[PDB]
Order: sequence, then C-alpha cells, then structure tokens
Amino acid sequence: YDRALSIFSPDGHIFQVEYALEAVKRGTCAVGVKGKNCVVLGCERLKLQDTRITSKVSKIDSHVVLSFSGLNADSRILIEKARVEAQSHRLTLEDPVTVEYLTRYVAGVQQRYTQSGGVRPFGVSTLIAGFDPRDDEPKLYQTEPSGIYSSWSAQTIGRNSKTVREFLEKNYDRKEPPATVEECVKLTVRSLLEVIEITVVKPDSDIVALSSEEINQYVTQIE
Amino acid sequence: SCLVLPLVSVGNIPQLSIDWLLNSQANEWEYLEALDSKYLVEFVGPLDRPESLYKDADMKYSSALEVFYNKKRGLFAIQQRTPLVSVNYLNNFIVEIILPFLSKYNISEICIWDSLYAMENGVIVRPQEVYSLGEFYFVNNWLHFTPTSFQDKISVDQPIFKILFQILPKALRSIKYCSCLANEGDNSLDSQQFLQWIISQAPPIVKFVRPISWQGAYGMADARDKF
Amino acid sequence: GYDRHITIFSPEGRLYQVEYAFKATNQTNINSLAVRGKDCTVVISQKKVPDKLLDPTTVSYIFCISRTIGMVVNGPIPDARNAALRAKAEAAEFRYKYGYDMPCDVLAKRMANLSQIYTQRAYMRPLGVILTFVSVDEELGPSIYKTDPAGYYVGYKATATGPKQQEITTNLENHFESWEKVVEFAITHMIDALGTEFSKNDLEVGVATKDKFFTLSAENIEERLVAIAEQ
Amino acid sequence: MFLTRSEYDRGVSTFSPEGRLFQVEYSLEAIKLGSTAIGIATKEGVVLGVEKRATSPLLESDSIEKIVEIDRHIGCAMSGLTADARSMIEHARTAAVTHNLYYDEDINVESLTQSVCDLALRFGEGRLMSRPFGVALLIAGHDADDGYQLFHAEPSGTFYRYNAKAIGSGSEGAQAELLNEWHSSLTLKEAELLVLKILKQVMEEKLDENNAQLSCITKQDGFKIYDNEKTAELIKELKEKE
Amino acid sequence: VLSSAVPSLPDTLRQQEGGAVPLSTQLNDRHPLESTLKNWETTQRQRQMEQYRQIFGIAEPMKRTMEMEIVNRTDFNPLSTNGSIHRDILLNKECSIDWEDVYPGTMVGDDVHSKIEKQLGI
Amino acid sequence: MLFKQWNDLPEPKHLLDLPEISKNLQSLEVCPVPKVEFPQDLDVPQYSTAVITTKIMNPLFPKNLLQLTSIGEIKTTLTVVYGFSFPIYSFGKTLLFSMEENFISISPIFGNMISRSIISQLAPDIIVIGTSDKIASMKVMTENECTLQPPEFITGFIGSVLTQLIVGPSKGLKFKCLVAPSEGPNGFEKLSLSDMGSLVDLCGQWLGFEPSRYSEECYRLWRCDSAAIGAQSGLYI
Amino acid sequence: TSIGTGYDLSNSVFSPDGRNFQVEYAVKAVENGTTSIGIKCNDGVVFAVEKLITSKLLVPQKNVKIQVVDRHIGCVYSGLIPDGRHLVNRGREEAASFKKLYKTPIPIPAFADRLGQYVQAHTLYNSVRPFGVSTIFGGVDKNGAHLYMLEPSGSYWGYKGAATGKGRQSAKAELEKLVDHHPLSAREAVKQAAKIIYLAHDFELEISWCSLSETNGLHKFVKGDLLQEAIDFA
Amino acid sequence: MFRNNYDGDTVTFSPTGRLFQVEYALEAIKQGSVTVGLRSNTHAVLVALKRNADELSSYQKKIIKCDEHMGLSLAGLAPDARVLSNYLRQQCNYSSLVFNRKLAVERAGHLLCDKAQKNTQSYGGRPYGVGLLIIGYDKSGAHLLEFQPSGNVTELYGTAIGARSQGAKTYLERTLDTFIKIDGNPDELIKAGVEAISQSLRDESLTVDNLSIAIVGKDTPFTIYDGEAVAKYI
Amino acid sequence: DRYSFSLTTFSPSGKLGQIDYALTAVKQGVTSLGIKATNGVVIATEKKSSSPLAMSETLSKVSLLTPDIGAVYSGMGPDYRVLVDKSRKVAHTSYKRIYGEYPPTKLLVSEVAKIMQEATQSGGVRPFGVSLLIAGHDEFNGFSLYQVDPSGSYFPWKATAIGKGSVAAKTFLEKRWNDELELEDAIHIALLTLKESVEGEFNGDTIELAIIGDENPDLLGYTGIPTDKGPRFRKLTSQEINDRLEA
Repeated sequence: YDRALSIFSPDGHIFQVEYALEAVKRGTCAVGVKGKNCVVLGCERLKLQDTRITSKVSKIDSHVVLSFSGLNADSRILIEKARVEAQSHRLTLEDPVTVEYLTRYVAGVQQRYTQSGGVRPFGVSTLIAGFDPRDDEPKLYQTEPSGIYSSWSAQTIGRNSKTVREFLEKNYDRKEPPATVEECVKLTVRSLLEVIEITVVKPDSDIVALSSEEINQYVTQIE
Repeated sequence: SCLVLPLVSVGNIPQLSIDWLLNSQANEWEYLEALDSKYLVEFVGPLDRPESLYKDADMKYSSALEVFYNKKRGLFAIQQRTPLVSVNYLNNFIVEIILPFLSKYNISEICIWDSLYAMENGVIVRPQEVYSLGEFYFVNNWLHFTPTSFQDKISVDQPIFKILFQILPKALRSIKYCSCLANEGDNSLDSQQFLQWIISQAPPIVKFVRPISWQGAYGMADARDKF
Repeated sequence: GYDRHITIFSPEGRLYQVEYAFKATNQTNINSLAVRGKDCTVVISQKKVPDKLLDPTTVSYIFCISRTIGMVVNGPIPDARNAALRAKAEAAEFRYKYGYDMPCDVLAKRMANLSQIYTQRAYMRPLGVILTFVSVDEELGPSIYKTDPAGYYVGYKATATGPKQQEITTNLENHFESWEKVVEFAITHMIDALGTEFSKNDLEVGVATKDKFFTLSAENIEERLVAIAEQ
Repeated sequence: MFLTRSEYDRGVSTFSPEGRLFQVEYSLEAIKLGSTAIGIATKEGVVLGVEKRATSPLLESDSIEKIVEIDRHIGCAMSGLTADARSMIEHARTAAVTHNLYYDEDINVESLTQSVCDLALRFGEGRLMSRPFGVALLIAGHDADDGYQLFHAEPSGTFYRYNAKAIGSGSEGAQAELLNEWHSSLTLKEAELLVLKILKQVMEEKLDENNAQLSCITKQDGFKIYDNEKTAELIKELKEKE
Repeated sequence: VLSSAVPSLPDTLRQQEGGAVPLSTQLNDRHPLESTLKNWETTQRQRQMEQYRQIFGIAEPMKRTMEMEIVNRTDFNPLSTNGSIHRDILLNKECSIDWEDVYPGTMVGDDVHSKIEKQLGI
Repeated sequence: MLFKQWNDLPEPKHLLDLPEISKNLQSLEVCPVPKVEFPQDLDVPQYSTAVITTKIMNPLFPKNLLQLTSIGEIKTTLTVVYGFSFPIYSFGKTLLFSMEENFISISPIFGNMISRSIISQLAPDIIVIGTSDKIASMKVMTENECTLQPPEFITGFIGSVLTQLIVGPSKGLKFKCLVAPSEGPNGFEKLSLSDMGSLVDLCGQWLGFEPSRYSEECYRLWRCDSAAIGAQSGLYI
Repeated sequence: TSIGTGYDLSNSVFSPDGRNFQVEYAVKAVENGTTSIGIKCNDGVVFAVEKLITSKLLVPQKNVKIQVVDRHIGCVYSGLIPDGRHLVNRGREEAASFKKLYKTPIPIPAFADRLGQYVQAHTLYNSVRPFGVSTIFGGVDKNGAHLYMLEPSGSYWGYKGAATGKGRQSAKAELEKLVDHHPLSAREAVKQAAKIIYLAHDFELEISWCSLSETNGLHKFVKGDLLQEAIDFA
Repeated sequence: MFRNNYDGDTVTFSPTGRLFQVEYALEAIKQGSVTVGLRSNTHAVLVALKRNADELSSYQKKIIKCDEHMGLSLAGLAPDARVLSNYLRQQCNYSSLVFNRKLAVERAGHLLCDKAQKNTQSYGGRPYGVGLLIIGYDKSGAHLLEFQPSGNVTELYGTAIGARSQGAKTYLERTLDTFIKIDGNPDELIKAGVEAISQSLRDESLTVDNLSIAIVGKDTPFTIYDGEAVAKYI
Repeated sequence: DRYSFSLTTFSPSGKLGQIDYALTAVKQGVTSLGIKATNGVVIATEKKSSSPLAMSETLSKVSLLTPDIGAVYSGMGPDYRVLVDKSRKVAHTSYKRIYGEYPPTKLLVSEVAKIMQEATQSGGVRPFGVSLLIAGHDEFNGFSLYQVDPSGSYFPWKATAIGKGSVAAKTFLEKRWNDELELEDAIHIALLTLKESVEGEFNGDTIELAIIGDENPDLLGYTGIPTDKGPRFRKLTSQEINDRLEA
C-alpha cells in the first residue's frame, strides 16, 4: 500500500501522499502571522555562499506572496506556474488574482500531480499570504502536497513545526490578534527563537523585507 | 537422530517438500507433539490425511507448529504452517522452541530446508546450479558449502540468525543447511524435485502422494458455465 | 531477475530472453538445408507430420515471399507465418518505393532490423524463428541469407538449420546445369547426414530460379527420389 | 493448507473470491476519517449539519467549508478527502448551470446526483482517475417534481434517497439514533435541534457555534448556511431542552 | 490550453502565439497545400493499413499499430523532438530523407513539465 | 492499457505484511515479549459462560437489548514502545471480550499473549466467534467435533484462542465455536448480507434471545453502518 | 516439467527451454471443454458435439453450439466460452469482408490464416492473454472440402479428422481407425461422427455437415429422420 | 494457496487452465439481490427483490426499460450495471435515428456480449460483475436473455440470478411445463413469477416497497409495476 | 499506460545497472582496435563466424558513415547496424542538407553518442550493447579517432582497443605508438596487435581493415570538377591484407 498513489491503505488513507508530508517536515522552517491589517512571514536560513544572489519568500504578484517548505527544487517550479496564472488571470480577466484563487490554483497543481502513478507529487507545502485587490483584510493560506488548502490565522511548516505551532497556539489569540506591525513581527520573531529573515506584506501591494531585525531580537531576548 | 526444520521461504518449498515426505512415507511417520505456537501466526485447522499420520483417535485439529517422528528411520520432522509473527522473533523461536526440543530428544543433527529468491549482497554464484547444501560440524562464510551449490556464503538472510544462536545442547553434533533457488508459483513439482535431490544426497520414495488438503489449493469446485 | 523475463542485460552482459528464443526454433524438431547451384538455389526441409490424421499437404514451412524470393522458417509456424506476412509486405513496399524487385539480402536486413527492435524493446518479445531467405538476385546471382532472433543476418554459400545442423554442415564442408540436379544433391546429403530415408510425404523442397521461386509438389519430389534410387 | 499473503486488496481492478472489490471498500474507510455530516429530510425543508473538526485553534474555523452550494435550491455536504471533493463539486456546479442554460429549468437533484455519480464512476469505464473517490457527499435539495429530498452519493457510484443520513466519523452511532428519533411529522425546527443533538454525541469535542454550522433547503429561502449567531441560539435552545 | 480562470477562452499568455491576436476564427484562410501536406504521411499510412486489412485481415493492422503505440508511448524524451530510432524501422524510413527531417521546426510554456503533463494528460 | 509495467512484480507471497515490532531488523538478541494484565477483581464464577470475539462481530451484541456494561479492560505493553488496552464487557451471566483486532497497528503477537491470558484465567462455557478467509461457508464447531475440510483452516486471533483450547497449557476446555466466511486483512474483514442473516439467527440459538426481536435489533446495527457491511449495501444491486 | 514456475506468470515470455507456458496453460483450458470432432469427407465435412444439457430452462432451438461463420463455413470450438464466441464473430467479420471486396466466398485456407494471425497476435504482448479455445472449422470451396484446427498458440493445420475437449484421446484414437478403415461419403460420415461422440462419452448429440453433392455447397444441420438414423447407428 | 499466484489479473492462466479473475466476477452476482425472469409464448415477465441500504433509505432501482418493447433487470455490481444498462440504451436509440428499426431483442443481448468479453482478455480492465435478465417482445415474439459477465448470452424460458437464485431456478424447472402454457393471461404469469422468486427468500417477506415487477407482450409495452401497484400480486 | 518506468536506474553505490552490464557485453565481444597515424587512421577487427560456410564479405563490421569517416564496433552487431543506419541518416539531415558538406568527426560522434545516451534514460529500450571506434578526417581538425561507449561517453584516442583483448592489445599499442607513425607503419602495428588477440586462424579473410588516409579519386566514380575530390575511407580487400601479412 506504501508504494503507490492509487492504492488506499486498509485503514483508509493513502500512504504515498502522507510520505510527501514528511518531506515537507524535513524542509526549512517557515512561519506566517496574520495581523489586523498586515501579514508577516518568517523563514529559517555556508561560509562561502554568495548571499547576494540568493529570499525564501518569493512574491507571486505585486500584492501576493508565497513562502514554502520542503524540496526547494519543486517549490521553484510550483512558484513559476503560480506566477504565470497570476498574469494570465490579469490578462483574461481585468482584476488581479484573489489570494483564495491563487492558493486554489496552486493546490490544484499539487492535487493534479497526484492523479497518476508516473508522477512524483510536489514535496512542498506553500504558505501563501497577501491581500485581495482593493481590500484591507489580511489573508494567509497553506497548501499541502495532497492538494488540501486551508486558511490560517498563523501557521508554521517544516523543520520544528509542532514545537513552533504550539508556541503560536498559546501566544496567539483569535479574539486578541496583534493589531500592530511590531506586535505581529515580535510574535513571528519570538516564534522563530523557540528553535532571522522577516517579510511584511501590507495592503495595496506594499511588500517590504525587513532589515535590522536585531532590535526585535534584542528586545524579545531581554524579556 | 536427525531433525528437519522447514523455513517459510519463497514458494513455501520447504513446507511443501515436508508434505511430500510425510504423506509419501505416511506408513512410517506419525504425529509426535505440537510445539508452542507463541511466536508464529496462530493457526488452527483440521487433520491432513494422505490422498492418517495422527494416530490418536480423539484428536480433531492441527496446530500451527507440529513435529512428526519416524520410528523406522529415527527421524524427526517439523511442519510449520505459518510464518513467524515478526523477523526479530526468530531469535525467540530458536532459543525458546527449537533448542529445548533438541536437548529434549537428544537430536544429533538439525537439517534446515530453505529456498532463495533470485530477485531477492549478491551471494549468488555459479547461478546455473539450482540446489545447495551447507554443512557445519562441531556476509559470513561459517558454513561449508559443497561443490555444485549455487552459493558458498550466507547473506543477511535468515540462516545467519539460526546458526549463530545454535552455535552460541550436548547431544547436538552437526548442522546441515539445504537450499533451493526457486520462484513464485505452483511449486508442487519443484518441491518434489527438491525432496528427490535431498534424498539422493532413504527408500528412496517410489511413489509421491499429495496431501488431501492440496486438492483445495486451486479452489473448491469448477461448477460454472464458461468452461 | 527482470533480465530473465524481459530483454535487458544480465550481470553477465547477455540477453537471456533472446537466447531462449533460439531454443524455441528447435521445438518443431525440423531441420533444413539450402545450397547454391550455378544458376539456381535449392532449399530442403523435413516434413515430420507425424500424426496420421494431420494432412501433410498443409504442413509446409516454406513460403513464397515474392516472385523471386522464398524463405524457410525453423521454429513454431505461428511465428513463421507472422514473419512471412512481414516479409511478404516489405518486399512489395520496396518495389513500390524504389521501383525494382526486393533483393534477398536487403529483405534479411529489414527483417533482422525488425528483430533488433524486439531484442531492445522491453515490451516486445523476440519472434523466436530462424528465417532462411533463398533467391537468385539479378546482380549477385544465387544467394542464401539466414536471419535469427538475435537480429543477425549472414550470407551463406550453403547452410543447414535445426537440431542436427552441425551434422549436416560438417558434411557440406567436407564436400566443399538444371535445378533438378541440385535437388538430388541436396536430398542425398540430407539422407547421408541424417541417415533417414525419405518419401514424398516426409519431404518438402523449394527451388529459386532466375524467373521465380516455386515449391515442388508431392509428386515432383517423388520423381527426384526415384532418380536418386537409380544411382 | 499454508498461510500466505493475499493481494486481492492492493489492486483496484482485482476481484477477490466472492466478488468483493476491496479498493472501493477501502475508499469508504477514508470517509470514516472525515468530519461527521448529518442530513435530515422532511416537510418545510431539508437540514444539513457538519462537524468542522478544527485541526488547531489557529485554523480559521469560520472558513472551513464542508457545505457547498451547487444550485439555488440544492446543497451538498461532503466528508472525507476534501481535495477529491473539489473535483466533484466543480462538475456538479457545471452540470446544474449547464442544465439551466440548455432547458431554462432548475436541474432535478435526482438527475444531479446521477451526473455526480457518473463522475465518481469514472475510475472504471464511464477512465479519468486511477483510484475511486475518497469522499462521500450528501446532497440536500428541493425540486418541484419530488419535493424536499436528500441524496447520499457513495464513491462507488451508487446514490440512495435517504430520509435521514449521517456520514463520516461516528456515522454508525448517528445512524442508530436517527433510526430511534426520525419520524414523518418531524418539523424543520426540531430537525435542526435533532441534527445538533446528533452532533453532540458523535462529536468528540464540545459542541459550539464555532465548530458546527447548519444549513437548510427551503422553497422560499433556498439553500442558506446559518450564521454563527443563529447556531448559537439553537445550541442554547438544545441544551435548555435537554 | 484553455484559461484556468474561465474554461471557455484560450489562455493568451500560456499559449505563446503573439497575443490573442491570432484568434481562432481567423485561422481559416490557409495555403491550399497546407492541409494536404500537413497530414500527407498520415493518409498514406492509413491507406496502407486499409490494404493490409483487406488482404491480410484485421490482425496485421492491429499488430502494426500496437507495435507503434508500444514504441511511441514508451519513448519520452522531453529534450528531443527527433523521432525514435525504432520508429523509423517500423515506418520503413530508416534510409529516407524528407523536408520534415531536414527542417524539424520561450520563457513561459516550453518547459519539460509542460510535456510531462501532456504526455500523461495529468 | 497497452502494456503491463515490467517493474510491477509482486514481492513473494511467503511473507506477510505484518507490522514491524522493532526498526532494528538486524537485531541478534532475544526480542522483548508482550505482557498481559488481566484484572483480578473480575468475579468470573458469577458468569456461567464466556464469549470471546473480535470487534468485527460487535453488532451481534446490541447495547440496546442486552443491557451491556463494562467491568474493566485488559492492559498490554511492549518495550523496544507499544501499549494497548481492551475493554471487558458482560450481560447477564455471560462474560464477553472484544480485542479490536487490527492488521496495521496491532501485530499478531499481542493477540497471542491475550489468548494466553484469557485462557489461563478462564480455565465457564466458552463461546468463540470468529471469521476466516479460508472457509467456504459458516462452520459450527466444538472440542469434540470438527467440520473444517483439510484445505480450510482458521488464522489470526481466533486461531490463537482455539489453539489454547486445543493444545498448550489448560487444554481440553469445552467450547462452542462459530466462524463465518470473510475476506480482507485482520481487523477489516467483510461479511456478506447472507452471512449476517445466517449468523444472528444461529448465535441466538445458543445465547437464547428472542430470535425475531434479536434479529430485528441486529440487522439495524449490521446494515445501517458497520465495518462488516462496508460498501456491500450500495456496491451491489 | 509442466508448470514452469517463474516464467509462467506473464505472457510473451520464453522459458529456458523455449516454451511459452501461458500458451500451454491455455491448451489445458481447451482440454476441459466438451469434446468436439470434425471429419473430412470426399465431398464435404462433418461436425459433431456432445452438448451437455444443463437444464430444461434453455430454449432447445436457440441453444446451438455448432456456429456457422459463413454460409459455406462451419465452426465448432472447445474451451473458454468468451474466447470461442469472440473468435467466431471476428472470423465472421473476416468472411463478410472478403466477400464484400472480392465478391466471392472466402477460401477456407485463407480464412484460417486470418484467424491464425489474430490468435497468434495475442501471444506477442503481456497486456493480453492467449485465446483459450481450440477451434475446429471447415467447409467447401473451389478446391473442395477443408478441415482446419487452430490451437491457442495460433498454429493451425489441415486435417482429415480432428478432435478436441476432454473426450479427445478416445475420439482421436477411434477417428484414426475410421480414416484407416475408409481412406467417406457425406452420408456415411454423419453416422460415424455420431458413433464417435457416443463412444467418447447427460449429453445431447448435435451434428452438422456441409457437402458439395447433398447440400450444393451449403452448411446445414442434421435433423429429423437423419438425426435419429445416426443415433440408431451409434 | 496456489490460486493466489495466478489470480492477480484477467490475463494469467493458471497451470490447470483456469482463469480465476473472471470466475470471481461471475461470483460477484451472488452478492446481488435475487431477480427472476420467465416468459410464455406471448408474454415475458421480470420479478426482482430490491434491497435498501438502511431502513431510512429508498429501495434501489433494479429494473430498467430500454424502450417500450423490451427491458432488463440487474444483479451484481451497481457501477457495472450503470455502464451496461445505459450503454445498451445508447444502442436502442442509435438504430432508430439512422435506420428507424426496432433493435431486436436477440441483437440487443449479443451487442452487449462483445463488450464483456473484451475486458476478460486485456490487462488493466476487469470483467463486469453484473448479470442481466433482458425480456422483450418483437415480431418473432417473447424473448428472455440471461447475460453473464463472461460474455455468455443464453435464450431461456425462465431463470433466476443473484443471491440464493438456485431455489427460484429449481421451482421454474419444476414448473416449466406450466407457465409456458400461460398464454394470453399476463396476470397469471406474473403470479407464477412472484411465486418463483418467493422460494429464494430467507427472512424478508414480499412488500409493495421492495418488490418490483415488469411485463411486456403483444398488448403490453414494457410496464414496471412497483409500489402500491404490486400489492395485488403479493 | 501513459508511461513506462526507466529500465536504467542508479544503484545504491551510485552506478547505473544496465550501463555496466552493457559494457560487459562489449568486453565479452570480439576485439577491435584503431590507431591514429600522422597521415591517416586505421581501424581493424577480426570476423568470428558461426560456420565456415558463411560468406565473409557479408560480415562487414567496419562500415562507412561518410566518405571521410568510418566506424568499427565490438559487441552486438544488430545494435551497431541500427546505429550506423541512423548515423548515416543523421549526417545528412543535421549537417549536409544544412551546410552542404559532410559533418566533422567530432560532431558526428557527438550525435551518435546522443542517440546512445537517450537509450540510457528510457522505459522501453535497454542501452545499446556496443562501443564504436569512429575514425575520420576533418579539413580543420585533421585525422581523429574516437571511442564511444554504451553510456554515450566518447573520448578521443591516439590508439585504442575494445573487446576481449582490449587490455592486452591496449598495453601492446602503448609500447608501439609514437607521434611519428606513418600510416603504413600503423597498419603493420594494427595487424600485429590483432594477431595476439585473435584466436585460431589469422589471414585476410578472418580480418578486415579500413584506413582513413589520402584521397582515392579512383573510388569517386566520376571525373571532372577537381574541387570535388574522392573519399578517404578505404576498406582493404582480403587480397591486400594477405599481402601485408606476409611482409
């Protein structure tokens, strides 16, 4: 039952699809936090590496962002397909892609690749964040190799996910979500220290990658 | 005194060969006792008869593991109808089941019947050969394999486990390991040839007789209208 | 492992599935013989029926592939008839495309090349027959070309095939105006090599000439045997 | 008479002795992993109720959608592998909309479930999918030919007209109680309470407006998914009655 | 490729053809020889199979087409548009040249994965 | 489907896909062995008969009619670690066991020892209900009467229980055994609707319930939704 | 060696001895069918079948086992029912096509070759299994009577007398004696064919024949007085 | 034991010549509910015992109409019955458009036979697990065809397929001499059929819900009696 | 059936299974060698035949791809025969019909290697069981000798040998090669080296030798237009080889 996608285990779940998730758990950690009007994405990062030609957070559009965990090679291709769809939708239609639409398409591609025994499903779980065009409601979504996409207030995928998804669960209150850029950033940083690069996306296609996070690290570390 | 221990292997040839031997020589063999079925997949079934070895009148069922003894030949034979529950429990099987029995009846030698799958370390050499015979008298090369055998060593496969624990009973004096390169399918004839060769290496068996249970191997009946 | 069931290299560097096809050519237990004359080519083949009910007329392993080309197959006939239709169609297509009759050697190359596909493709099995094309090419004269499931094809001045080809070939090596003479010559060595007397029912003969290739009937074969008895 | 492995279950096209197709049967085992979904058909409208099964508190339970609108008078509740369901719902939506375009008439839900089952049937000859759907859905809709009706569509390709049906985890318990409690004169209001009462027993966690959502089919209102406020009131009324 | 957002329009971007400018209705004025020449080989092959069916029976065309499908479907090389070596032998084009062989004929949609999906219809 | 994959060749059938107790397949030491903790506070003499079953036969013992209640559970543990516990039930003078048999999660070794403990602590009228993939039809059996033909046999936990009632310590106990034909791996066996009818109306003879009322209760629990019926309610016309 | 374990689980695989065991297994399926025989006469052919009656519910007139591929061709098979009827229809298609194109009834030797290629084509690939029927067929054409018998391997030959099914060894032995004793008229063979079936053997006797003289080259069944006479002779 | 190695698919013959994978498909019909079919000279009747998934579920449809002159019943796998029945209906309608002829009952059963026998020869696909009982009335008259998934179609006076269908078959054989002579009496013929199916029952009794009846004849286009209309025949 | 799993896959040791087995088939094959001289190239091999009755003229192992290029093989003949047919075809489609002249040796070898490589990753075809010693002349690169293996890896060689006697012959070519070799000297060396490798009888009938050297206008088949000069590949007849052996 383990060696095929088209075979159900006697207990009723496809093992091969599950095995793709453990590949994600082996990947680098990714984090995402939804503020009242902003979304923050944090990621887990040798001596001779060329750091000037490397960002684990790749933007699919001016207003949409996509982090990932798992096999980097698969992600680089899944990102490309999403980028083409974003422009194709912007071409066939006039409005930009809805955040829910992009994750639905990306999940469909992952789901599509599960529909044959001659194809390896993408061992990557995406963490899509952004704002709907002309909207101020932050939206964060997560996709899995199985093709299931979900909307999360805060999620972490990859290496050390359960430990980080437990820290967020107790420190993040759905009824008391952070209401400032600093507050969510501090939570994301504090989330990553339990084991730095931080990206902040704000409405109206205002995406900025933070620099000098040491201030938050120094502030959080003291507390 | 000798004991033959069939191993559950590809095609169940060691088990099938035992059926050939016991039922073909049914006039000589008899039921001795049932060894503990703790570490095997538990198994209960009726009594198999030649196309009966169980002499007791009140017996009605056969166990998972049983031992048959030949008065004329002074030969013991184990019939294992189910595989071990797990791989690691083979150590439990040999230490807690086989060794006490060997000293219980003062078995001079133990003969292990095995079969190897070609598709499954690459210990296979001179593959044109189909049979083998390892010997031991009181990847590794502990066993002294005879010429005209398809192997001269032992890989990670099971035989390494039993030989080590047996090496590590005063009556016991020697060990023999007979093997046959085989494949999946109806190995009824292959097992018979394997039993013929080991016998050649005995009355020897003039007429081979199948167990009655083998009739149902292919099903129960053929009553339908597509031929 | 898989090398035994599909045509891929084994650790010894040999295709077992292709080599087992050679052994299938001897299942029919029929051996043939082809020799070249000055102006004609003759091929001999046994016709072991052996059943009384079986009609000997339809038991023929010699096929008239084209007007000038005929081939003799050693092995199961279901594979032979399949090979015949292939060769029977390649020759016609060559004439259509290139405007002249199919040469004997080129046909062996085409059939041999087709056999090479079966030895390389995993899902295609080797045909399992040995084809012996005999013809009188307008350029090279009489010629014999033999194809085998491995994909090889070789020209022969004289060839024998079957379980007892070694016995037959050795006699020809020791030995080495009308087609009736070579037919008697071929039959005599088959009798001498195998030691079995032949009748019309036990023998089938094919002759390739400048004009066409034809297979002798039962009565025609009897005449040649009678001529041999005159010796 | 030796024990040996049997491979009549691994393959999807492999029959076992007695003619059992296991891979289809294993597909139903996947449904039991899905969240419980309840559906009761009666006069004045059909009612659907689904356990949302929040994986973690951070998950947006307000966005978990186990009930989807196929036609303005038809609603579908799904349980199992939601990834496979999206394929079926999209086909169902297209068929219902296509029928209106071709006939200017609301698609008969009995015909709609037939079309959907023709898709789940596609693992064999109608093939488009390698394995049977791992999702079993529950269609509730009203057509002006047969009245308020509820249909259960198994992945095997067979649909049944159910007065009351429970699928997903704990379905065996839910069905046993529905047999004790369902009756012809069951009004819509008590059916909504009944659905919530059934969810109380089989839902492993506390029943709350945040993890359970109801829906109903009514001729005047059509398919509508109840707001969190109304479900809280019904849950409040339910525990008061208990 | 139809647009994912709307399954009724060609995906102008993914279908790199110079915009939506080459619209569907306008690919009707064609060179007189284009249609006949594009599928000339197919017509000859099918005509050849018909003659085999008439003479040699349905078995021979079935054997010919099954062999070709075996070769074509088992051959996947997304880095070469050249025909398979065994394809030429079956088609009997192993000693022939044609303009289609001499002249075998983008950042977006020419990737390998595009052919993987089309090869498997995934 | 033009061709069959060359690589798709099954692993040899002599080996079963049983759960792996320990990842160390190269272990050359005596493996640890399970323990079974039978609760000693159970007043067994109060119960005249005992019923041993696997979970797939639960519908035969309705909570709604029999007034079933718990008395506790057996505990089993294994270090390498694994821990499983199994409730004990009774109704009237009958003691009932259900092991929750599973092919993937639970290895047969656990069932073996539980069979040891159950028999070592019950050695009442023993009733064994089970299933087998090697029996053509339903079989009624006891210690002094065998109905199985040579080809057929019983495996799994029910074989474990029957083994101890026949051989091993505490052998010779009087028991009545019922096995219905089924298919599938341990813990997922399926029974046909014909078997279910033959099954309730026969075990009712021994257990002594009002046959029509007992059948009416059982069919609802059999057919409405159960692991035993599976897809057979809608997969067939 | 009759099992060939290892090389018998797939089709189009050569065993170390050169045998394809899947084809050999298909032969054994033929040997389990009702014995069917075919006798070649000087003026035609005769077919006989031991149709084993299963139940009275079958419609006697519509329960016919001696199929007629074409007006001038008779076909009888033993083995798997799905393959036998599948082959007959395909053979029926070929006969119609040949008549359609060349405006003449298909010759028996040509008809056999077309079937042989189709049957043999299923022994080439592992996605298909060999037909599990040995088909006895024959008829009359410009060259006279012809009796052919193709095996699951695709091999076919012309026969003076053919037999198949479980009752094969006995029928063939007696069939050889008939040829040796009378090396037949269409009338005489019908009586002899009935005799062989009864010797080979609840079963009913079905007989058909096609001869130039007594049926002007058409294939017709045996009914009424002729049938009873054949039973009386048997 | 040895059956496990050779029952993997419908392409491997066992060493004894048995084709197991298609035998199981025939055995799948026993899982289906019993249906009974019988006919007189002028009338043909179908009787089916429907089953419900649960007491809250409607009884599954078991009888289908391909046109006003013929119909069929189902037994075995639901998905296969869906494919075969509608495929057959796709053929009833096709002939009328291009040719405007009623597709004869005999042709209807045989065009489907080719569909089932292909699945038993190729890898990947599986033999159908559904048996059909087709009843109709055309120029020739009454017809009753039993289609088995192995591509075996038999003309029958009466038959029964499904779980415990042996009992109904025995009754029909015991009463073949009677219900055939029930000509011009559609009401009595149905009563015989309802009695025939009654012998297959074990626990469940006849009810207006579970029972379905169909009849067709010269004066009766295919009509299905279900619900309250079935009370009289019980 | 949309796909077929690759026949050639990496082993846990990092080695490709079928590739190494294919090399073994070449190793067990008949010996063939080539020597690159200062003014020419020699390719030689010996013919093993099933029976003496075979026509040696039809056992052509050395073949012409282009008038200036020639190839010899060791291993499975059918694979080499198919490759040569495609190699000749490719030399016309890819280069000649585009540039109007025959391709250089390195390019033709690369395209043959590409054909052999695409068989190393495919679910239907095993790798070709041959290694080809391709010898040719280019106007710019001059004389060259390439060895291409089943894996599709081709290397240029001054002198090389493949087959059963590869190691023995290659070491013998090591001690008897220099940058100053003349084509006549190379032929003498090639015949020598082939004599130790050959089992049995050694003459011009069991041996065929081809040379890339000076042009052969007599083999061009026509006169005039001197810019179009003859071919360079010449297959020595059995008569010529016999004369060389006695010397």
